[PDB]
Amino acid sequence: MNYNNKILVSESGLSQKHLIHGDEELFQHELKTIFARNWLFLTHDSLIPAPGDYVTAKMGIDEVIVSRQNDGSIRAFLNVCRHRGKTLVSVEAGNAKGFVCSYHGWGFGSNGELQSVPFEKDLYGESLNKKCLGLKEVARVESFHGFIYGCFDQEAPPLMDYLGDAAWYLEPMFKHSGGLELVGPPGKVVIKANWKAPAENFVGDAYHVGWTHASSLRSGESIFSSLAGNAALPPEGAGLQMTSKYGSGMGVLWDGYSGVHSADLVPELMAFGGAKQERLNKEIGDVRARIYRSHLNCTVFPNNSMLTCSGVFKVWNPIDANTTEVWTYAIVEKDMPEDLKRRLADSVQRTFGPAGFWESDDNDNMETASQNGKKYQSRDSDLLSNLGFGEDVYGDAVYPGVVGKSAIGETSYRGFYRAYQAHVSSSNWAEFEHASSTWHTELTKT
Amino acid sequence: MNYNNKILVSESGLSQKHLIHGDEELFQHELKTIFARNWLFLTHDSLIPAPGDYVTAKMGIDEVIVSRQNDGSIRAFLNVCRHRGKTLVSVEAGNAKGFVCSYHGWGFGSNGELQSVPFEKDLYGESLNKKCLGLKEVARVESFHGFIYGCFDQEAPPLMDYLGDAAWYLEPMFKHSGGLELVGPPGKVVIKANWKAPAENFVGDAYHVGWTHASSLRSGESIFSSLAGNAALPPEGAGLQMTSKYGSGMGVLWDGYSGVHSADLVPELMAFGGAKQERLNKEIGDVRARIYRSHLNCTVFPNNSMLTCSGVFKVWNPIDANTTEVWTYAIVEKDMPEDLKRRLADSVQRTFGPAGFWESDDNDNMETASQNGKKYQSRDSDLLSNLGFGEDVYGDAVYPGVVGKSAIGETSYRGFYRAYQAHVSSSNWAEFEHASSTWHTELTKT
Amino acid sequence: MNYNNKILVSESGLSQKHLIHGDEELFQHELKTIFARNWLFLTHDSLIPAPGDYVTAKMGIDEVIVSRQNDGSIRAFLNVCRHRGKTLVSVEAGNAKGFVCSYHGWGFGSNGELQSVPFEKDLYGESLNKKCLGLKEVARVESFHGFIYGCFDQEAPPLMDYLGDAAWYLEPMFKHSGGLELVGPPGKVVIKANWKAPAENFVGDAYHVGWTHASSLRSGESIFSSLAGNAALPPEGAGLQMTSKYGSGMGVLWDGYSGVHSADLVPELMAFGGAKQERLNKEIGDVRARIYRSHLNCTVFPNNSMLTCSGVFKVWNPIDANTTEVWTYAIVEKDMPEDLKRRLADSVQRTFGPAGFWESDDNDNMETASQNGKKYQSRDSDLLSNLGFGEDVYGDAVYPGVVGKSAIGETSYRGFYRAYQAHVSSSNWAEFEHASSTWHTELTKT
Amino acid sequence: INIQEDKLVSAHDAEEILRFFNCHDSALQQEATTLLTQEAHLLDIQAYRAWLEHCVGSEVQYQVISRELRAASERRYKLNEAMNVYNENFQQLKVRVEHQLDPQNWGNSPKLRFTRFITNVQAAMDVNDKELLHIRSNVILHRARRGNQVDVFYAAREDKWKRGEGGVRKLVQRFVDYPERILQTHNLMVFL
Amino acid sequence: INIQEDKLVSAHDAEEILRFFNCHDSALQQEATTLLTQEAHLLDIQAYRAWLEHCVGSEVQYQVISRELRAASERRYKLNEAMNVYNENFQQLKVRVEHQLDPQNWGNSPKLRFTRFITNVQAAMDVNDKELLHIRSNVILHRARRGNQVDVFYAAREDKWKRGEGGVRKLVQRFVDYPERILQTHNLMVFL
Amino acid sequence: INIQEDKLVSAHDAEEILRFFNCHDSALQQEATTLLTQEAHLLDIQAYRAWLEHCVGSEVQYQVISRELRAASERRYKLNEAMNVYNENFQQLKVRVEHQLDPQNWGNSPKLRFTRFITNVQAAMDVNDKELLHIRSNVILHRARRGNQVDVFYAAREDKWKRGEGGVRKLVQRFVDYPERILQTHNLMVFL
Ligand SMILES: Cc1cccc([N+](=O)[O-])c1
Ligand SMILES: Cc1cccc([N+](=O)[O-])c1
Ligand SMILES: Cc1cccc([N+](=O)[O-])c1
Ligand code: FES
Ligand code: FES
Ligand code: FES
Ligand SMILES: [Fe+3]
Ligand SMILES: [Fe+3]
Ligand SMILES: [Fe+3]
Repeated sequence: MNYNNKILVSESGLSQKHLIHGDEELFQHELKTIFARNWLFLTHDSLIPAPGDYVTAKMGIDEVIVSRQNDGSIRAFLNVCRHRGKTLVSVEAGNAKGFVCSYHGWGFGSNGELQSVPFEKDLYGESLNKKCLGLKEVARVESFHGFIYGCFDQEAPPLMDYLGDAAWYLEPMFKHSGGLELVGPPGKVVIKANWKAPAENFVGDAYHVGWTHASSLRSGESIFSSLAGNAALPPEGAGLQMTSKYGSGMGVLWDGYSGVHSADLVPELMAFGGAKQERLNKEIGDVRARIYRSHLNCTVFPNNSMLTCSGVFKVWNPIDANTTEVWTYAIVEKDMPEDLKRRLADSVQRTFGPAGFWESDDNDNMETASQNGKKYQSRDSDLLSNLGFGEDVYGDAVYPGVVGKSAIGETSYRGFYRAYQAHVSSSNWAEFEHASSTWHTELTKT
Repeated sequence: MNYNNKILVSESGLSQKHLIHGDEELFQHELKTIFARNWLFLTHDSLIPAPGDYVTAKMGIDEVIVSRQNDGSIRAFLNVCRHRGKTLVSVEAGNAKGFVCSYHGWGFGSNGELQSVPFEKDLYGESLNKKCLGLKEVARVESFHGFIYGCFDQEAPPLMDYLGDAAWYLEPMFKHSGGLELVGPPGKVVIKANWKAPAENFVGDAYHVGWTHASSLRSGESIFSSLAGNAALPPEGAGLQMTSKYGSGMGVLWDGYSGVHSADLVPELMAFGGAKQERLNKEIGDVRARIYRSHLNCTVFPNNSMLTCSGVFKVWNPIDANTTEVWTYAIVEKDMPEDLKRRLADSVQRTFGPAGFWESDDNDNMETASQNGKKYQSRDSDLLSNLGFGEDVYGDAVYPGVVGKSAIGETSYRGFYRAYQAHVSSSNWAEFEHASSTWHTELTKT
Repeated sequence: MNYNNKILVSESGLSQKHLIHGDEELFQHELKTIFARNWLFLTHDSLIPAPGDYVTAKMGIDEVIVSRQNDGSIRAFLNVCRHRGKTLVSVEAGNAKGFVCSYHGWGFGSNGELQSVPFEKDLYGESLNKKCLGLKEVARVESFHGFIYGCFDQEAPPLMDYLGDAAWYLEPMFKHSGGLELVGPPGKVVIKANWKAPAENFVGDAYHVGWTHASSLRSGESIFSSLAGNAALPPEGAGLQMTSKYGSGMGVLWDGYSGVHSADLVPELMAFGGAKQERLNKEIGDVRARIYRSHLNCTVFPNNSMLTCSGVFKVWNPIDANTTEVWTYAIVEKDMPEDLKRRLADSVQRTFGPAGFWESDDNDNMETASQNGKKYQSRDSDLLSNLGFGEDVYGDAVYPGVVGKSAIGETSYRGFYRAYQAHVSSSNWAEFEHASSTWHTELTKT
Repeated sequence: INIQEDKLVSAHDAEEILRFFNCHDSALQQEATTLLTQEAHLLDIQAYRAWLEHCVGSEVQYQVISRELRAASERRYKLNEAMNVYNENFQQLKVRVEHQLDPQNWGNSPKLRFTRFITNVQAAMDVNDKELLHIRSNVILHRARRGNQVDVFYAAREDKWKRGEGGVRKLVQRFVDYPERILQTHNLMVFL
Repeated sequence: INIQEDKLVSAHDAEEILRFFNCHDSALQQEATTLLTQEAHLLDIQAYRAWLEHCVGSEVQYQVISRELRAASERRYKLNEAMNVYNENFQQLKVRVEHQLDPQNWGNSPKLRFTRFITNVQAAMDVNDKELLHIRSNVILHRARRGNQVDVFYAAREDKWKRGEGGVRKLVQRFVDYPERILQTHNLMVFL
Repeated sequence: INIQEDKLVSAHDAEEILRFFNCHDSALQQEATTLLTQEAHLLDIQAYRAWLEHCVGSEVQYQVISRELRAASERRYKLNEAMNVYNENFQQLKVRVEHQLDPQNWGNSPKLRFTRFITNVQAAMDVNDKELLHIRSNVILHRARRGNQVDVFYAAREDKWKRGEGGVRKLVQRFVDYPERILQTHNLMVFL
């Protein structure tokens, strides 16, 4: 397939070829043009707070070691020995000053440097140039309010610019709340879906909630529960949708601070968020204080998703075109009482974790939609994302980005897939930028 | 591989490259040139008799919904939602007026039309053109005496013409018997064989029976049992072989109406078939009445096989070059007593079902022959199908098609593979026809 | 990938692209340029001593039948029927005058000839040319002191010339000891590693022993045990390394006749080897008699490895780029007492068999190094084999081949991979020879 | 169990539960365990003739079904719900046993390896036939052959056992509703 | 067990061993086996309401953890070691049961098939609470759905059971430390 | 069992059947179940030293074979039929245990997870040695490590147990004929 010419996503993001969820050659191409190029979630400060703390993480199909340095910075390196290529670290988290390879005993620092080689003097003499044998380093590592992302491409935009218009929506919760903590360890489960299936669902999909999650809404004791079985459409002005130049997007469901949490947690949460909102009105204004305590379903392009307020944090780690390894953490506000943080973390896993009853509702949808993309008669078929097209705006005086001023639509799908197609058809960031110079005009046509 | 030029099947069908049973690129090519082009078995009237009755079926690797319409016709549609591509129907059979997608709740009629969209007015307004969003329909659906086949290619010959000379042999049992019923549900088992291995075996292979099925012949209490361990060759004139332009073929074993059925059923069956034959002599003549009560091992090209009289009906559903999903139904004559139909159905499964002791005899043969087609030193090796070559006729005054007037030979292999090669090297039906204008001359050389 | 031009192994064998352990297209290319071209281990005289004795063996991904003929020679044939391609033999060893196919009953002799066809007269008449339907024969089968190798390429050098300078090192144990026996049946285990990972480890890797096998050295009660945890470097002159034109190589650890065997066997073995060495001094000289009772870790290119004295004999049978089927036999000296042979065989399996505690130490090293070769950021990375480079010699007055006069280095890696690259980039043996006309000069640079 | 409340429970399954919830007889559970362990041992060593002689009653029905996947809400489609993978009388089991023992059963060389794991044994005498013993048990059945073929079967068995010749309890009915609709084991040519 | 000598053994596991090594009561092992077999039967037939009513105590904690992979020598990194796949009280189990029984649970049509294999049952009364029964058992749980989806779960269960209403012994705690870190079963939406 | 009639049955297997078909002692079956359950518990928690001390006799032979695939009709080829995956005396088991516990066993970090399922227990005293207990049992052994590595082993175990120091019954022989010829579990580095 010629990725320069092939129209995988139609103009304005209105449709995508179903093969994008099944084609293994395209998957291999995504490794280069999506995963090696864009910002990928690694960890949180709260998981590696002290010097020497480390975790392992995936970046695409590659595995990296992410380590807190003595100077307080974080550096990340391929989890692969520079000698004969053995995996260096076999655990998920720990604290160490370095990492020793179990094959021939080479020792690397927490800073990636090759520090020791057994019997170096007797064996290599002065011939081994250790200075050139440091672990392969992730070029770019940056933080968004404690959330640490990596990028293999030195040419990428800074993380903040990459978030584009999405950052404005995230800041009330990520910044103005006093800050968030990630509660580990994550749940980890493999699903037989393409990574884009859950990515698209979280970025942009409020339409599915009432029907897909009918049983979870009815059973589960929650604030959005009037939606069960499409019994009731959210009222006018119940929310909005947005998207951005570099593909990140989200839905906003006004005021839904208790999110998916069962009636057990609803009063406590609604009190806590309301009280903080009252303080924030003075600092950031009523609209942004309201956004703080509003439910955001967001995808940070390509494959990191979250539900703020519900506290769900997801990484859709790609394995192949029909296999994804799902990592699920809980996010909590640092100034919540510790007992509430504990119960919130359990509730996140209860709903969206490995035995998450809500997450379970989504399984067949994502799996079959993905697997159908391999089927002969469906490869060249068009997945539709036209809901709300011709009603989006850009440059609004209150809400930035390409915005659909309705709770339910496909605005964020369109922006996600516009960015996806611009990357797939480009060889580098310069080409992506050239392909994106009229991004918002494309999205607001008709 | 260049399928226009590559000789995969030699002149007159005398040999095939072993790679045809192993090569995944060829498998993908077959999806286009075999499965998307030819007639494939879907179901029987007896399984969806009433309006709203449906079943799911495979056509190649695609899954379809096959539905009895209110007007009494049958239509078939891809089992894939027109919105984001989720599998629509998760069951194998049922009765419904429509199908609702579990992702976002889109509702399609039994006629494939997009009938409803949740909150269409509020969400899409008048912008959704539902008339263009019907399920992707199988272009061609036709019946052969209640047996329903589908074809994705509008240019295909009618089913009856596609059966070619094979139809004459099938009609005494399929038509003149009063008609057949398919007894469901089928057994379903995955085997590690190429779909062509069982297809070729059923089309054409009486040679294997005595040796492959020695234990089943000896143990099993049946009418062909003198063959056990090649203890005895069928007498002169015990049968014949035939093949046809579009690849369908069969063996005829004269008089073997009890087929593989164990001595328990032999007297009852031999009485029943003999009695019907006596009535049919007057209606269709002695030869065709005899054919009615003769055992036919047949493949309807590409991947539907049957043993008439034994009552075995097979679909070899392709998964990949070394994986096939085997569906096994029982066929019975409508006017048999119900208790006999019941016992016949059980006997079909007893012999050729998921725990079919006869079918079990074939497993290693098909699996290893298929898997060997992947092995480096065997890919370019020649599978032989020359038995009886130079003794076949065409245009016989009594028996139509290319016919070998002997019970055991490879006539039907040659015709199957001649058709296969003509399809693989052609881009459309017109090219197949051009490649087949001297089909019978090719098969009767020497 | 263009294998004529792609530099997979750098000049002098100093590094290899990590993708060589992961790339499936390269694996398929190796089937042609490594496995169909080079000598592969089949069996030992001791396993098929009598006329009619046979075993099955893999040669690459192909399976062969290896049979002792009436005239005392050995012939090997593809385990694939010449009719429709079924696997002929389903057992690992036996005694027979021929092999009958379970599909249609064709009977082949132990000499590969098609001897009988059921009902040939009635069915084929005189038309079947059985003389042309013999099993596909392995072109070349030769013995090295009872160890039987096969080669599909008629143009290969004789086995003895193919062993090159390695033969001189093997002869004291394989020949001058009175001869070896292979004790079957082998252990068989699948590992998720490329075949080259264990091949390279055995050819050339003493560096890993102290660290990788620290626990086995400490626990296991053995002669090399001072190495545990890199507690002590072997003394000056404790051994050497060698390699050869056609890729075979080994390490020599002077005097280590008890090898990995636990203290239980050490005194007995050290007595037995010392006593034979005293006799051999007179016959082959002190250096070669010493080599007899020295531990050799050797790979016979491509995929047969051994530890002499320890008595470990390995075949790394390729399945795909990250899957290998490991066969493990024991080698014993024919003139050892039978009770000692029995205990030695058990000890080989105890240490290096399916539950071999030493072999277990190597699992993660080989598996992850192999699997990392698929990972996007590692494919184009360089595996290093530079230890000892610029200190190797050729044409030494005492020790032949390219020789590193130190116990620990990467001399043998360099020669293995120089041969590998010469084969991968060549279409035939003539091209390999042209690519290897300066092999030792390349290896001894700097 | 009220199946109007426990919406996922079939009438058949509710009836079978009731059977074991009443009289619990610990001694009967122990006898049943012995019976099934000995049966499994005979099958695992491929003593199929011994299995028929010692374990299987002359009036046996040995049945394994595969049920078509239907909608949980389905209430109109009425056609045959299941097919019989096995539905054997004693003579039909004997045919299968002869087929296993036949020296031209090529698939049985080299010899197969079977290992059976029998768990969750429950036993209760029939209410109306004091000589009929109901036994329920679950089986994992591991079949290995030909170097690298491995098939594992999982099933619940509803049995009736009755004392026969010599007072030996023998199988008079086995019913298995096989839980996997599409078999991924090459075949179901094993005695569950 | 001395865990300074048996270097791979956790303090928790050593404590649990000690419990069963002392008073062995054969009758208690038999009762526990019955209890667990009946529980598994109710779950296998998807009688989830009956399971809550007959098997689960009002004060239950039903917990399945997934523990982060850490170095065996690790002694500095101190953060949360595990997450809760399940950590349910009775009301939370009831929510999950209602979710299973809801007629718009689309994933439950066609009906799932469950088979459970319960083995290695051990039982011991608590030392200090004479009415608290400790039961340990291992489970293999086979879930099949949708023609060709098959998921098999393997776990050890540390339970406490206590007599409740009507004198019926009911589950008051279940603890499972799930042995596979990354699930390869699509989810863990099964009651172990 | 007549092995001339039951053509698939080995003399060895027929001999082992006879052992358990005679004196059935229910109490002995119960003791054997306890013994094996406790053994499996110790192994599952990786208390390998405790296993040697409490479960394994000084005179033990611990043997697991892999048998070459031969023709069922084979009668001429006579060479070694099997190899020993394990054939350990007590000192050799102790070496393996030390290897497991060694802090430089890199493959044991992060810690492995084992779960064992022991079923089909049969027990019979030896005819001639009144102090020798024959126990047969089947095991499923689940090993999980490193996030997504899962290996499951299936085997029948022929054991002899005898009272040793302190009157504790200890393993004096275990024999397993491993049913899979080519292992698909990376290795057989588990104590069956
Ligand atoms: C529970 C919930 C609520 C809003 C949005 C999503 N989503 O996009 O997955 C999920
Ligand atoms: C039992 C039987 C009888 C005739 C033909 C076949 N066949 O081709 O599979 C099978
Ligand atoms: C135990 C041992 C000793 C020397 C060399 C190797 N090797 O290369 O695997 C192994
Ligand atoms: S592979 Fe890491 S030290 Fe050699
Ligand atoms: S995928 Fe079917 S309604 Fe959206
Ligand atoms: S395939 Fe061997 S005789 Fe036909
Ligand atoms: Fe959802
Ligand atoms: Fe057949
Ligand atoms: Fe090693």
